[PDB]
Order: sequence, then structure tokens, then C-alpha cells
Amino acid sequence: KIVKAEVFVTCPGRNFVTLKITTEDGITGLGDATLNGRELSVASYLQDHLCPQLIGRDAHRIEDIWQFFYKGAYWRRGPVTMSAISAVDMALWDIKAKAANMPLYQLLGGASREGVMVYCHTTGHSIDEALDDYARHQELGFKAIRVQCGIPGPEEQLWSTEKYLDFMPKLFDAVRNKFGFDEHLLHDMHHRLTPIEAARFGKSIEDYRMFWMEDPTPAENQECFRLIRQHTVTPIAVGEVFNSIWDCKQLIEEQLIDYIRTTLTHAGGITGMRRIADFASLYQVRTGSHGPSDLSPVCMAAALHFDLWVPNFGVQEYMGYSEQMLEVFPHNWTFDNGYMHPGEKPGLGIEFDEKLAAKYPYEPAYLPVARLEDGTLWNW
Amino acid sequence: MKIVKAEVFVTCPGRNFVTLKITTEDGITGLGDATLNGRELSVASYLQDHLCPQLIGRDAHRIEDIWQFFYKGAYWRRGPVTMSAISAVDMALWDIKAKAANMPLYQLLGGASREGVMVYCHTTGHSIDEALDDYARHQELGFKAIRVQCGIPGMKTTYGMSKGKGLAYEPATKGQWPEEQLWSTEKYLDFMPKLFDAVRNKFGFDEHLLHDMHHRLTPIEAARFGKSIEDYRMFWMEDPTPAENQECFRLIRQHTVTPIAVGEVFNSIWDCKQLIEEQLIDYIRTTLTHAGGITGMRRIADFASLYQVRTGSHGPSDLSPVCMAAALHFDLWVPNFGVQEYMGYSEQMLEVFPHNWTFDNGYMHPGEKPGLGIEFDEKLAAKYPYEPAYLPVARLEDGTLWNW
Amino acid sequence: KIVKAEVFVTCPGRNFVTLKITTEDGITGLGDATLNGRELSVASYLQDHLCPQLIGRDAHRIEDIWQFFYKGAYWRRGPVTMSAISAVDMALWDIKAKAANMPLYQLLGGASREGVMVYCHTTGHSIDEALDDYARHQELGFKAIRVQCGIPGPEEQLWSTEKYLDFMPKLFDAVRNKFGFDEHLLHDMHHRLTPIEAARFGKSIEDYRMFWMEDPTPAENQECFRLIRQHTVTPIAVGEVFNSIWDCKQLIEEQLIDYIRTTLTHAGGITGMRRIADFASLYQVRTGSHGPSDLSPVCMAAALHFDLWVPNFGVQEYMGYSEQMLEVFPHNWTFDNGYMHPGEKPGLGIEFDEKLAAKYPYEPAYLPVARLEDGTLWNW
Amino acid sequence: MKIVKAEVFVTCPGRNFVTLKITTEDGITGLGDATLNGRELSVASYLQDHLCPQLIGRDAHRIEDIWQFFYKGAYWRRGPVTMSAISAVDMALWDIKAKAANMPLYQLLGGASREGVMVYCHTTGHSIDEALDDYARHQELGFKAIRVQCGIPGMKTTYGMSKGKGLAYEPATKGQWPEEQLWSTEKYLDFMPKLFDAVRNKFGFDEHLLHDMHHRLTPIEAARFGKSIEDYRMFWMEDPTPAENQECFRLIRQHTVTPIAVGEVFNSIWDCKQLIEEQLIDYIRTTLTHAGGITGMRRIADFASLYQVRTGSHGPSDLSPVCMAAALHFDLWVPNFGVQEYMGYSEQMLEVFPHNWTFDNGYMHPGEKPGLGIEFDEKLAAKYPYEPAYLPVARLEDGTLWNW
Ligand SMILES: [Mg+2]
Ligand SMILES: [Mg+2]
Ligand SMILES: [Mg+2]
Ligand SMILES: [Mg+2]
Repeated sequence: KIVKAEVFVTCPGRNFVTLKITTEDGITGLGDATLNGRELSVASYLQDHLCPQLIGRDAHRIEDIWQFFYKGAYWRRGPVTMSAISAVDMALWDIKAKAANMPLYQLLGGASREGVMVYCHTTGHSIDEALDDYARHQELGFKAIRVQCGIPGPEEQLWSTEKYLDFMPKLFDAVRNKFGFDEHLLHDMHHRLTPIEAARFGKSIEDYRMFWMEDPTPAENQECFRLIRQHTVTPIAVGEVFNSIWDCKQLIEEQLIDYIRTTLTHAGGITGMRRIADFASLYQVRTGSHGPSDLSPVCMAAALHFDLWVPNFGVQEYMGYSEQMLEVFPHNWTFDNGYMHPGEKPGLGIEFDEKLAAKYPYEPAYLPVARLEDGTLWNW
Repeated sequence: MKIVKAEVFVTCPGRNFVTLKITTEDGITGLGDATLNGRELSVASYLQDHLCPQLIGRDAHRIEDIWQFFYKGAYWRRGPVTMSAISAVDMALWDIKAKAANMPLYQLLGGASREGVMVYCHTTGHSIDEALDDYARHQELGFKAIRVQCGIPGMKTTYGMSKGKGLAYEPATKGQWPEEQLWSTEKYLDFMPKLFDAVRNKFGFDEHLLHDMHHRLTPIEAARFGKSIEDYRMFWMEDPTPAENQECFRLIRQHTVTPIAVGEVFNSIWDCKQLIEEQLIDYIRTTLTHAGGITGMRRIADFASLYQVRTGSHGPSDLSPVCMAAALHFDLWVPNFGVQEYMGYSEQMLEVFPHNWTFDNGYMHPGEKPGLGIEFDEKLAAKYPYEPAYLPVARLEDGTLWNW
Repeated sequence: KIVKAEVFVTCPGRNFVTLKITTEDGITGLGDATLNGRELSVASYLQDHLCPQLIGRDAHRIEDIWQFFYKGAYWRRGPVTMSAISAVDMALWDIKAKAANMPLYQLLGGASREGVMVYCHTTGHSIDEALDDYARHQELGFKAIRVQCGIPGPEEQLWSTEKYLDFMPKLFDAVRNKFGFDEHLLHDMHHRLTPIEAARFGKSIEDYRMFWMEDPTPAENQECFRLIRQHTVTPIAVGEVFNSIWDCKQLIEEQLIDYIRTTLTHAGGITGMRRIADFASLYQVRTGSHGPSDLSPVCMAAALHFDLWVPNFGVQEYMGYSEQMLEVFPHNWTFDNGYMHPGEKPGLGIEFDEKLAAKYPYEPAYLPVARLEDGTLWNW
Repeated sequence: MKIVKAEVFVTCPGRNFVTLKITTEDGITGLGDATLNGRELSVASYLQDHLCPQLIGRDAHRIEDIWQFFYKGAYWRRGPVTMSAISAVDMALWDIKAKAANMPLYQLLGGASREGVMVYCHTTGHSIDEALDDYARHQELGFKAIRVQCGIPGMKTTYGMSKGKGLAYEPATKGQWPEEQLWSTEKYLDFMPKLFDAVRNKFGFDEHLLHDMHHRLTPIEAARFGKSIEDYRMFWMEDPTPAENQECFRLIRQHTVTPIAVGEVFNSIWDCKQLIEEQLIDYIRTTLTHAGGITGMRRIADFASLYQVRTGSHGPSDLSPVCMAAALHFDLWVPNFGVQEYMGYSEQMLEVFPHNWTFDNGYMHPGEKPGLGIEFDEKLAAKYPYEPAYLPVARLEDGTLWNW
């Protein structure tokens, strides 16, 4: 029996929305509802609408509560809706695993791997800046590195597809010339391109053999990935902004992508993302979960548990966190030579320092938007 | 027209309404509806906490860039909550634009395609006889198109506080937890065609006859049901089966010539693209408040038209009179218009939203007032603070959580 | 209430057919019905058949009049039919915007951009002629330039596909060697090729990264673009000669093109071309409206209004006009550093000098035809 | 044979006809029909102002190059007006070519596939009884195939100057504005199958039974209607739904085995390629005057044949006796021939076009005269100047502008 369903919002120094479920017998569960830029919309969805409906209820019935909130909302999917349902899910699996006196990955089918490969972020204003950044991050032991750097030439940013097409292969060329192959080489395209520009981009970087190119073109219309897929063999990843298998069912069934980047916080929690992962396996599509700063350590934990089990695991993103971010969330995960592992403690193995949290009130922050030279509002 | 104020109001007289009011430097005012039954405060937040402070520097004239700015600029893209917010803005912006133009909004959309807008009512009963009387009542009111339902024998609620035989009008029930209904598809399949039989027998054809299936059946069940009602020439059979998987409408279309409507719960063209392009439906029921306002909904309708799909906008109590006035401008213009749903508003609800549409012999027509032709009495709105109220859920005999 | 629906035909020095609608209260609207080479066919369609039917009628009912002329004609589509209906449409939106005391782009949803990128025409007898032409047009400030030049070796012209395949990539090579990338590089193929020749053409110019190749093969059968699309990543544009969404629905739905070149005068006016534009947006196809001399300034105006609004705007063609052409049409559009903007006056912001117009009677002029060495009549 | 003259004539006895006459250096004459009901002068222009001066140097022998020269050389390619012009040329050119050959035109096409050409008539009534008498009248005239219609009870025009019960023969009404008709699909669906029932009941089978749906229904409506008339074994059900989107015929074909005809309004193989290749129709109703003359129409028919689609050429008052004489040569040859429509011509109309086809017991046969076997009396044509006349439009109860 759930006795309390509480929502917390904190900023050290970025916003996190956290759900805490308490049962009658003292077991306590944590869940991430963080939705970058629309945080208070989810907080209200939970505090005002889902949490009171979680009170009479048996914690054991994870599936039923999921279905109850999924279908019972009537207006069915969506980023806010799912960020909430996933928070409820995450906290209930936290509770169940504690109840099993097990780490979460154990309830899922146990470890399919000894370690979880993560990738880091590297960036510059110039190529030279980028290569020194890659070299220090290689030094830190990551086996997979996502590389970006500036093009020669909400916050509104300026975008030129054309300047990017002509210039950006030059980066991967440099990375490969300095440092060999062996490391996995990654790149985020940030939805900036047309399908046929993405095809062109893919071809032009095939020589450097990317582990993937991610978010090539906006994917509301999943048919738009067909064009890129018929023209390049550079691996494709997508799915940060997805909240549903309905967002990616076509991309996977038509073998248009190699990595699905959906996340526990945003795509349905353990319950939903289990189903998405399993579906992708049939098509030899692998998991490339988003791991930015704006998913809180609660999700990282659960995602290290998920990643430890999934047969078809690909990579985990680990953008990382502030010592200021992490200390609100006492964690027990480890890192060694480019692999992470979840705790071996019951549940998610994660805590929430409420008193510390209360030191940090919500502060408004929005993601940038992109505009052409034109001023036409583009995909950031 | 620099936007100078962007305010959200939550009022409950006596069901919840979320209303956005945008005010311009020169003092033009526009209203937008952002009501999302059962999750209202999330949108209120989505508007109040993130979006309305972003609307403050902006030129109200630039409706498209604003729509795209919020649509894409929210990096997380679709969905009921997000789209409820965006639509409210867009609706308010088009209200302001027609006011600036000194024109009823329909005039800006392309002018009128028709002299008036056909609306349908609902009728119900616990028994077939009851439903026939309700039908006769609405027939004498001049309704040309009527949606009929009635109870499945054996299946009345055992819940003592159910608003029950009401509920078809106001399904969201004041309180904390959703009312739980028991569903049997099998008893529905055997019984419901008898309702349409009896209606057509007593009151022949001449009336357009509508029916809502409330998402309960699977494709092959809906297929059979459509077949079993072909003799009655339904104007439509509505929300047959869950539509997240648009391919699920295929088995239905293969097997019956009963007309198919869907789209109440949709917030985007991406929710219905496949259904339309594949000609799996005849009527698209998406709404201004939930499906992207004037801007987003003109796109859906125009796309639909290419496939000879007509509009059949959802119009329950939980869309505010602002969305209603707006829908009537859209309906009066839209070339591929089919029908408009018109659930009543109580007097209580309407005196908060002074309006100017009219009704005559089954057809509605909006203001000839500039903008939408709708107001929002903030002083009377302030009298009705938010009250929690939630949509039912359905469970099978199993206890299985099912589609409501 | 419309009181007059007048058609004018003038030649300074090229033919234009113009429609002028007057309402009871003095508001006046202008519309382009110019159809190159068949001008008097449209003039008659209007004066003899549509205009008298516009007299009793309410100017506000733009949609209804469109539908009334579209379906009521019984014989439904076609270049002449649509050139007429579009003229009626254009003039009625001119009237409506005046009635709103607004520039037209405002009624459409307002400006999505600060400027409208145009491309110019450049040509030669030789490559050197072409490059000096490009350099002077770059000097004039265009950011997009369509390049043609002669192959070494109605008016009937001679055509050799084979000489063109072997030679024409040599041009883009020269343009890129002299002047860098940055500028958008364009080319018109004039329907001259087979689908598989077009595929070959596309591949061979991929190295120069064209903004587009336009009208690769005749498109009555839209399936003929499939072959080019599976073999090249050079962007494709098409649609000058289209009058309908039915002409291009398959090309867009199957993601066979990147730019749709339909025009207000020829494809249904604001009402029709709004629908075509919107449909193309779903597939990330962008607008590349034809802007030749034989669309009159009335259309240019309205097209600058349309272009200013369309979310999915791509480019506007601006072949340009004679000082002799423009002075019949007092205009208020501007040009600055490769961008155009429509007036800020009510309506289209365009006028028609009738008295001047009457100085210039119609004169017969036809487009060339193309013939192989054979004499077989080919696609010009 | 150098073309020396190329003239357009517009005459009205008493409906409009546009006729092209081509004259050769040696003095062979050929006539072509270019009539486009309701927009006649546009084609007249398209011929007179641009095309006929282009036909002046040319060798009349080169029919194909001429066809392509105008087809492609008009940079703007298809369409009712353009194609009306091109067909008129082509028809005149093939008339000249058979004259040069001293042969009836059919002989040049491949010779006769049949001894004669089946034609269908129309019958109508305000009531079913009336229509049955009209049926009996045409049955005794020897017609083997008959198209039947009649009024939908309640829906007679309230317009005092309507030619009304006529109109099925000459729908284009002299004047300035189109006559406006009110349409109800729902009343059509409930009533019309009763007409076919009554016909088959009084006069059994033995007659081929045809019916024109006039573009009024949507795919699922047409689907239902086809189903509802299966018992009567219609020879065809015609123009079911607008066909700009050829995919719209799919829902129809999936649901009924009632035969489907379409193509009156088509000007090109591109208008019907998908419909044929997908086997969505049984009869292709394109015409010599509107669909590309002998040259373009042999292509359409041959393509159709691959799919077992037969020809069912439209033949109303608004195709001239030149197009009729031409159609009978085409029909007599074409292997996949289905039926020919034969609306009468008044005596007035025919004395302008001295002809030589014959009719015997429901079958027509063209001249055994060289060329088409048709003339054009220019002196009597000159007596009847052009009179404006326009096709109706239909509006729904709504005022909505709909498909006529
Ligand atoms: Mg990304
Ligand atoms: Mg419903
Ligand atoms: Mg071109
Ligand atoms: Mg017909």
C-alpha cells in the first residue's frame, strides 16, 4: 500500500523534478520526471493529477498502474504525460527490487554484460581544440567519444546546413589521422538536415567509419529516414525526443536505424522501455539511451540497471554531472576504464537528499532555438 | 502589435476551463482555449510557467513563427499537454488578427463555404424505449443529425453516487479518483445493433444517425460490428478501436461499408496521417483546442480533403465556448466540412463566456462580430475556483485495465 | 459585391494577361493569368466564361468562388483552366487584404522570415562567358545563382543529351574552382533527359554540391523520378509546368523531390498553392516557385507575400523584368543583398497602369520546341 | 499534302459546336471536333489564335509529329482546353489521311472487329412509373442497352425556368450563370436502388442496364451503393466519386462486384493510368474530342485492353456529329470495345453536319465513305452564331459547393 506520493523540484545548478513513493511498511522509491525546459508542467501533471490517484494503491501492481495512467489519461501519449508515467514506473520498480532484496538489473533477467560502455562529450571552437579535448577524454579512459566542433563562421542560434556539409567531415578526418581507429567515433547532427542532405552527409563520412550519426533529420515522419538509409552505410541513431514505441515503430521495423536512443525518464520507464528494447532486438537494432545532464542521477542509476541486462545493448550516453548536481543524489554506481556498473544495493541503489534539495529552489531555463540566416525558425 | 500581457485563467462553472488571454500594446484582446479534461492544471502550468513569459516581447502579428517557435522550440514535440498549450496561443492570436482586420474570423480563412454549420446532439437511455423518446425529444428540437446510445442490459453501475444516466454529458466526475466502469465487448456486439434497428423502424431515415464506440473493440470486433449495422446506414461509427497503431483500422475498412470517424484524442497530423492517406476513415474528429488551433487544424483538414475525408470536430462540454466559437468560424469556411458536434453548455458555463453564435433548425453560425465573437467575464470566472474532476476508466470482467 | 470583372492584355515587350476585379465600394484587386504562348486562350476563358459569372458575387467568398470555378467547370484541371482560376483567386485575396487594411502576407499567418532569398539567371556561349556572368551577378549581391552555358557544337532548337552529359559537369567544376562554395549553385535541365540519364547526371555533379537540379525528366508519369532518386544525392526540383497538386502528389509523397516549383499564376493562386505548400511540408519538401519574365509583376508581388509566410520556404526565382515591363505595373517590393520583401501597403501592394497598358497591343510569341538530330520532336 | 488553310467555326443550332476544318494544297478537306461544353470559346481561341497559324506550313501527312508538336510543344501539357484543341487537329488529320487513302477511317485503324457498334440510350422520369414507360419506349426502338435515371422524391427543382425533366439531354442552359441544383446523397442512397428493382421486375434481364452516378458520392458511399445494386446486375455504375485522386476508386473496388465506368471528364492517359493498371474500372469513357483524338485514344484503349478494360465512350449532345462519326470508326475497329453512348442529335443539329452512319436494331455503323464520312455545311452554320450556355453546379443542403 502506497501512503505518500511526493514531488520535489530542485536546481543545483540545473532543474530536476523527482518523484518519491512511500509504502506503508517504509519502503521508498525514486523516479525521474525531468523534462528539460518544461519541468513544472510535469511537476503539476504528477502533484495535481497522478499522485493523489496513487494513494489507495498496491505498489506491487506496476503493470496495472502503468496501464491505468497510460489509457486512463484518455489523451494518450506525449512528452509531459510520459515523463510523469515514467517517473511513477521508475519509483515502483525501485520499490519492487528493494522488496526483492535485489539490485534492479537482477529482476530484469540478470547481467548480460560485465560492464556498460559509455560515451563522453568532446567539443571545441576549432579542430585543434576538439583534438586536445578528445585526447584528454581518451586519457580519461572512455572507449567511445562523441565529437563536435564549431563551424568557421530561449537563446536563438544561427544555422547553416551548407557550411556544415562542406566543413564537418574535416573533423572526423582529423580525429582519425591523429588517433587511430579502435575508439568508437560519434556525432550528433541535432535534427538540422533534410533527408537527402543527411544521405549526402552519410556518404561523405563513410571513410571514417562512424559508430553512428545521430538525429540526422526530424523524425515525426519516420518515412523521412528512408532516403538516408538507401544512400549510406554510416550507422544511424535517433530517439532522444521520443516518448513512445509509436514514435519509432516504423523506423525500427523498416530497418532505418541502428541505435534507438529512447530513455527511461521520457519513454515509459522500465515497463515501456523494456517493450521498445525488445521490439528493436528483432531487427538487430541496439540501445543507445540518451544520457544528458537534464536526466537526473535517478535515471542514470535505473539506466545502468537496464543497460546491464538488455541483450541488445549498444552504448550509454554519459554527458556527466556536477559535483553540485550529484551531491543531492547519493549514488553507488562505479566507472572503470570506460565501463560503468550500477550499485549492488537493493533497488535502483539511489538516494535523494531532500534537505539539501530544499536549498535549491526552481529557476527557469529553456533550451535554445535555431534560426536560418533568414530568420526562419528551424530545428535546434 | 507587441504582446504586452499573456494570462492564464482557471475557472469552474461547473466543470473546469483553462483560458488564455493575450493583450496587445494598442489594447486588442484575444482569447484561447487550453482545456484538457482531467489534466487541466498541467496545461495551465505549461502556459503560465513556461511559454507566456516567452510571449511577452513578441509581435502578435507573427502567428506562424510563434506556432513553429513553440511547436519545434519545445524540443519535445507533440502530445496532449504541449498541443493544448500551443493551440490556446494560436487561437488567441487569430482572434486578435481578425479583430485587427475588423472581420469575423471565417472571413480571414477564405470566407464561407456554406450558409450554416450542421450540428449533431447526443441521445441516450437505460433501455431502448428511453432512447427512442430522447431521440423524439431532440428530433422536435430541429436536429438533423443525432448520435444515439443506450445501456447494455445487465450492465448498469452498482455505484450509488454515479451521475449515471447523466455522464454521457459530463463524464468527468468531481473528486480524486476516476469512476471505474465494467466493460463487456461481447454483450455490446449482441445488443447494440438492436438500438439502431428500433430507431430506424420508429423514425425512418431522413435523420443522420451517429454512434460512438468509445475505443472498446479490437479491429476484427469493430469489423463485425460495422457489418452488423450496415442496414441502418449510419452516418458514422465512431472511435472503433484504439488508434495509436493506425494500421489497426485496416481490418475494419476491409470488411464493412459503415462510415468511420475518429480523432477526438488526437493532437497532431502525425496521429492521423496514415489513417487518412490510406482512406481508413471518412471523418476526422480533431479539434482546435487539442490539435493545434486554427493554424494546425487548417493543415489537417486540407490534407484530409485530398482523400475525400470530411471534418467532424469533437465538441463536448470540456471544450470551452471559446473553442466552440472558434470551431464555428472554421466549420463555416472549411470546404470538406462534414458535421460539428455540439454538446450543450449549461447556462452557468455560458454566462462566463458571453457569446454571439446562433442556432436555427439544426444549423449553427458564429458571430458576424470581429475576431471569434466571444468574451471571458473575468469577474464571474473568479467566483469559480478549480475543482478536481476525472474521466472514468474501464475494466473488463477480468479486472483488466481496458480502453475507456 | 463585385461590380466589374475586367481582363486586359498587353505587351511591353512580352505578353501579359491581367484580371481586375472591382467591388461596389471601390476596392480593386489584381490577378495574373499569364500563360506563356497560349495567352489569348486564358483571356477568353476569363472574359467569355468566368468573368460574367463573377458579377452578382460577394468578394469575401474566396473559397466558394474557387470551388465554384474549379468543380463547376466540369472538365476539371489544366494549364488554361487553372491560369484563369488563379487570376480570380489572386485578385480576390488582393481585395480581402486591402479590406483588412493589411499587406497580404499578414493574412496568411505573418512573416516567417525577414527576407526572401531569390536566385538570378546566368548564361554564356562558353564557360568563360558564364564565369564572368556569375561574377557580376555575385557582385550584384545574389546569394543563389542558376548557371547555364552552351554545349560546344516556334523556333526549333537542336538537342543532344549525350553532348550535354559529357560536357555540363565541366561548368559546375569551373564555378566552384573560381568562386568557392558558400553561394547556392543551381541548374535547369529543361526536361531533356531519361530518368536513368538524370541519375547519371546527378551522380556526376555530386562533387559540386548543387542546391538543386531542376526538371530532370518529363514528369507526367511521376514514377519516372524514382530512378533518379535511388541513384543520386544531388537535390531535385520540379514543377513549373504543374497546375495541380494532382500533378505532384506522388513526387512529394514518395520523397522524390526536394523543391516544388509550382506558381501562384499557374497552380491555383493563394488558395491552391497554400494547400500544395502545406502538403509538401509534411515530407520536408520546400517551395521553389518559378519566377520567369512571363509571370507578370502581379504574381511576383503575391509570390513575395506567399514566400514571406511559408514555413517551408526554399528559394524564389527572380529572372527579372524590363524597365519597359515594370512601368505598366507600379510596384513597392524591395531588394537588398540577395533578399526581396513585398510592400507594406494594403493588399498585394501592386497597381496596373491601364492607359499605359493600352499603348501596347497583344503580339504573338511562342516558346521554342526541341528536336533531336533525327528531327524527333523532343521535350523543350 | 501541304496544309494551306486551318479554320475554326463556332455555330449554335441549338447548342454550341466548335469545328476545325483543315484544307490541303491539293484540296483534300478534313474536319475535327473541338467542342468543350460550357467553355467553348477558350478552345476556339486556343485553335484560332495559337495553333492554326502554326499548322500553315505543315505536311498534313505527318500526323504523329504534329500531335507531339502541339502536345509537348505547348510547354504546359495537359488539360481540357489544350486537349480539346489538339484532338480537333488530330481528328481532322485522320479524316484527311483516310480520304487520301480512299478508305473509311476504320480500315486504316486495322479494319472491323465487329459487324456493328452497340449503343445505349438514356431514359428518365420524375417518378419510377414514368421511368418505366420511358424504358418501354426505348425498348421498342430496339435499344439493347439502356441507361436509366429518375427523380429523388422531394428533390424537384423549385426554379420556374428549369428545362427540368429535359436537362438529362441538354444540361447546358442558355444564359450567363449556371443553374444551381440541390443534392442529398443520403436520399439517393435510400431511393435509387428501388428504380433498378422495379425495372428488372417489369422488364427482366435481357437488356443491358446502365446508371450514371454523376460524381456525387465518396468512395465508401459508392461502395455501399454498388453493393446495394448487385442483385440487378448493372452493366455498369458510372462516375461513382470524383476521380482526380485515382486511389479513391480502391474502396469501391474492394467492396462491390457491380461494374465500374468512368472517364467522361478525362483528357489524358495520365488521368486514368492508375485506375486501369490497378483494375479499378471495367469501362473507360474517354472521348476522341476531349482525350486526344484518334492518335491519343488508340493508346488509351490499347493500354486498357491489357487489363481487360473495355471502351465505353461518352457521347452526349455536346460532342458534334464529327466526333460521333469518328467514334463509330474507332468503335468498329477497337478490339476491347464495350458500348457506345448515343445521345440523339436534334434534326436542327444534324442538318449542319450531313452524315452517313446508320442505326439498325441497337447497332450503329459509320460511313463506307472515305475519311470520317461527315460534312460541315458552312452556309447553314453561319446562320447560328454562338450563344452562351453553361453546365449546372450542385450545392448540398448546406450551400456547400459540391460535385455536379
Ligand atoms: Mg541529439
Ligand atoms: Mg468519442
Ligand atoms: Mg525549367
Ligand atoms: Mg456521366
